[PDB]
Amino acid sequence: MKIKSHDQITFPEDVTVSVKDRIVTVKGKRGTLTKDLRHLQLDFRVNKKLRTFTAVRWFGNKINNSTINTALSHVRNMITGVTKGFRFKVRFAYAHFPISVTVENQLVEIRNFLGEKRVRRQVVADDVKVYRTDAALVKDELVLEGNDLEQVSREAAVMHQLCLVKKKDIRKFLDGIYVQTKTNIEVDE
Amino acid sequence: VKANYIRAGRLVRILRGPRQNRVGVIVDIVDANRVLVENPCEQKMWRHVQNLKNVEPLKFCVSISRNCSTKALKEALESKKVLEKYAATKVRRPHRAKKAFAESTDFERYQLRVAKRSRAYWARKIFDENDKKNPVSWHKVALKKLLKNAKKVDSTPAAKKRVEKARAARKARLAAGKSKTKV
Amino acid sequence: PDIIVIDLKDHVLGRAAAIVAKQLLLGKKITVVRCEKLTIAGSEIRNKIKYLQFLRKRKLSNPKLGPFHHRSPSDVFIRTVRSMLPRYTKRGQRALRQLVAYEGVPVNVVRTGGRVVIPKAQRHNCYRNERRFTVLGNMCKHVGWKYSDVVEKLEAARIEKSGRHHKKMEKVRVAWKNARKEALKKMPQKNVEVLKKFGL
Amino acid sequence: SHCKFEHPRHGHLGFLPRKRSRQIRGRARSFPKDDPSQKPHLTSFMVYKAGMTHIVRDVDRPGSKVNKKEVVEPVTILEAPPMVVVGIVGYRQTPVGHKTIGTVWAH
RNA sequence: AACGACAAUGGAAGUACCUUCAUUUCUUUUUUUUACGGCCAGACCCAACCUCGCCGCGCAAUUUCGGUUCAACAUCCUUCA
RNA sequence: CAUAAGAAUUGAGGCACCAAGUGGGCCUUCUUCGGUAAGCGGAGCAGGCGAUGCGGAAUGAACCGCUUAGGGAUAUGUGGCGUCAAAACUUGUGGGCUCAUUCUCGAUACGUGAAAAGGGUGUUGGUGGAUAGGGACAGUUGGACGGUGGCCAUGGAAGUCGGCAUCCGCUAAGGAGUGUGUAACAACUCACCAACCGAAUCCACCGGCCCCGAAAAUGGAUGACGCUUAAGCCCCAUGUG
RNA sequence: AGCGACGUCGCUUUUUGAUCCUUCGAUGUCGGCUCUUCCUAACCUAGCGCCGCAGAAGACGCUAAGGGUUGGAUUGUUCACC
RNA sequence: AAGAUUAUCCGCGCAAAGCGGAGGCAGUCCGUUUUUUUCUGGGUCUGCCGUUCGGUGGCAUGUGCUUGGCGCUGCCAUCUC
RNA sequence: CGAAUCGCCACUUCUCUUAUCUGGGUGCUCUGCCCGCCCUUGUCGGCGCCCAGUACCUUCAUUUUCACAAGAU
Repeated sequence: MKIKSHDQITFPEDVTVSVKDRIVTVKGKRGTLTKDLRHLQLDFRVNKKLRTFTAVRWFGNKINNSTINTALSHVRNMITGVTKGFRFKVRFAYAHFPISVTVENQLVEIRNFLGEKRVRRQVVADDVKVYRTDAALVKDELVLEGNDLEQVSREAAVMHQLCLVKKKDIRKFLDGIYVQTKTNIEVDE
Repeated sequence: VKANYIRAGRLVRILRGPRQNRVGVIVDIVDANRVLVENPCEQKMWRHVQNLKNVEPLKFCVSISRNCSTKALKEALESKKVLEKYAATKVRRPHRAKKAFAESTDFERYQLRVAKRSRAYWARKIFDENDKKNPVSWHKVALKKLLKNAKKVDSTPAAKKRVEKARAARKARLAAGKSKTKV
Repeated sequence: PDIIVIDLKDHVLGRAAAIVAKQLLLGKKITVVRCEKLTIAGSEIRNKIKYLQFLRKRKLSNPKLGPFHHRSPSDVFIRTVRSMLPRYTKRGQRALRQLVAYEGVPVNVVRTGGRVVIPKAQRHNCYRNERRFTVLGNMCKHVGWKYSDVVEKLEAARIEKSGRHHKKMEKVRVAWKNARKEALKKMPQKNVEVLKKFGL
Repeated sequence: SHCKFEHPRHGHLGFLPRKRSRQIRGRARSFPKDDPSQKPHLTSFMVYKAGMTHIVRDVDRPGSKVNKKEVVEPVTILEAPPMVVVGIVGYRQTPVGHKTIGTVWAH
């Protein structure tokens, strides 16, 4: 056996984080967002109590070394939601057949596809919030936003997968409801 | 909270070699699982190289050069007095005692046991507060039961007439007590 | 030792089995609980395939008589232990007849003691503390295994009362702490009292 | 070797073994499962088969062929009066299934 | 007053039960168990199988850059060399 | 019988009488023939088996060990010491690799599906080149312009369906042009470099362990369990220090 | 795409051969009817990937054996075959 | 099973803490107090006094039902225990 | 008498031919939540905090603690 070791966490600034357990509890502007990690524990060492946290390893295996990054980033992104949130833009896109999506709020209702077939419905999970916006030339547009990209995204990606089609060629297929901007709610501090 | 870092000039515990529990300090880490260790003990620990599996770091870390001499070591680590400091560590008790325990004798033993016996019935239960606290089930209960026997005495079973009869009975126990011992 | 009850929270399955196997063999009625936290290696996939395949067989004419699959977490283990035991030994059988395991934990019985686990059977201790692994209940869930939900409930209760108890002890134990002290260094001196270094 | 054409076998593996079976009083292999929202509700009744005839009632559905028709249909009649409630039972689920916990009486 | 997861009788082994045989027997006799030269084996405790020779060690020395420190310098030596 | 220099043996040798029982073999290291082959056929040597059991190989005529009076006591053999099952659940005193949604990682010699080709950025360790701090490598950033179609086929390509082409300047550099294609121009792009950049990185090889490759009829068998900081595979050790 | 020559290794055994182990003091020859169940190298069905799939239609592949999988005619058949 | 609880009770209450509720009387056999705290008990026999029941009867009523019968409750009273 | 299931425990001792019970939870990331902290703020090093671990009950009332009657029949 060859030493990686295990441990905990890297850091930036204005947002509190757990620093303890498998679980990072990140707290900032937009609240607090927290995740529990499995085998993802790794050479921590606090560099400042409040001001510097890293986890950038001593020895171990190849596979180990990757994770370290993947770990920071994601929790960084825990910070991101907590700070500047996520805002996904989607637009329904269709040409031969018009397509309509509303938002119940608690759930998203999707109409029309190909004359409509089934009604695609997605319940609005927590903090992915959904807006059909339309003025300002907001346009066939859904907006998913909240302070967890992964969720905002997951729900989103899910949506792209909710607008799938089969049988009788991608070379005539396009139409569906596609991701148009995955972002933050804004720039924020 | 993962923390007793090996740091050359760290004091490590010999954990299962025969050479267990002598002491010495890191004079090298020879890599992965091995150490180079040194002491002033006249016979064990010289400069040994020992397996890391077998060692426990003792949370006395000194400064000293990584890879080093006895002579320097002997004195600075003497100066560090960490042996003593380690000596004062509590962990230590039972096992230096263990060696002792092996070699006691009975009487000693009995006393040793007896010490706690002495305390036992004598300084916890005993008294009156903490035995007005938990107390022991019988106490606790006797007290509690006494509230539930405010029930007879005080209360809604019992004792305004029948305990008067109990008074009759009480003497009756004594009437037999007196009689029975009188034969 | 009598009336034995072992706590299987986080214990390496095979090893624990085997270990017990010898124990049973050497003869003693022993008991397991926290059986649901008995452990299986790696992945549920892996655990399933194996079980599935096990479950999958038949005794073709009368499939009702090859192997049965009491899918309790207990039953898994124990049967393993039977497997690790020599079944058809008339002796082992009696041995079996001795052996006790309940899934989960019927409560009242752990309270002044019960601190008991078994050597090698400590799963992290056995498993590399960085290798992946999967949990028994999870398996039994995977093959259904009915009571899991219930079991949960039951567990929560158990903890509570235990906590209740525990708090209570907590109180006494200070008194118990309070056990002298006082005149207690007047242990002897002739013929070498170091009760001071010994237990005091 | 395999036999010359397909079809499927006769009959379904479960009712088997085909017995002159016991306990001929009304085995009920499950029951519905609770909704508190629904008012407590009794969930069955025992009765006696009486016999059959055919009935007339009107058809309709959204777009059936025979919508808008009067229809005549076979029906059963089952003799019925009341059962009288005589006890209350609690089985409790134990991680080993239902075990009766208590029974409550007629007087 | 014999027994049974289910091969069946089978070996071997010991116990239980036995109907059991034959033998020997105590107020100076038998019986199970301790114990015992020299023996007659096996195991423990310490000594040593030598020795020419490096090895090294020490010193100095060159090359030789490393831990300290925020780093450089000290500290050309942490040290390998 | 010395050499001065070069056997060992020799639990007898010599020597003989006469009668049986046998003539289908079969198995093997080794050599080897026939034929694709074949647990096939067919010879050569030695050994077996046969015609023996014991001890080992979960299972086996011939594989391992070993042969046998009857015992006893001891120690070994092969073979083991996770559990089933005797023995370190080998640690004090020990090393790597290897993780395997496979009907499923694998795992006793003999052994006999040793899948084959043939692959795989699985991992694991070379070798050859490198570039590499006067800056390498990624990631960026800016520019990729000008003397000039230097050009020819060519319906239409001025760099650019196509084909022979190609030097200067400016420079950090920028192709007489990397693509994309307005029929062609254009435009779009970067190859070319500076600037950033700040450390390894870059290529080819390498061969290792590991995986894909990888389909038939009854439920299914590394013996069984299981084991994976192994109870795998491989390694050493039972050892001071 | 889809192929796949030339090669050139695989792989299987519902072929066919080879081999004669066993079987001759006995293991009831064809076919077929029936009937079950099983296998998967999935024909149809569930769902994915490709397409030299626009649609259309097919094709290719995966994942899949849970489910399904014919009447005659002629022909002992088998096979064959309408 | 609930505390390492067998003592005049129960109920309630996690649980605290606490709470409530908890018949009598005389006569009778036997005899302790002790899982470290009864505390007169134990123990039956009777007697004697009273919620409940149990039965008796009646009166209403509710309820429910057949070949107007079957079936059951209220209350009352009685009866008894 | 100089070993000899022995006389106990114990048909109300039994998961078994001879300690009670020391009890509950959790992670490796902690020897007390331990903790907390400081500090060239690191791999830390230092300091601090708390009682808490410092596993752990063996029954005369002792045997903190004098001590005493009684084996042999």
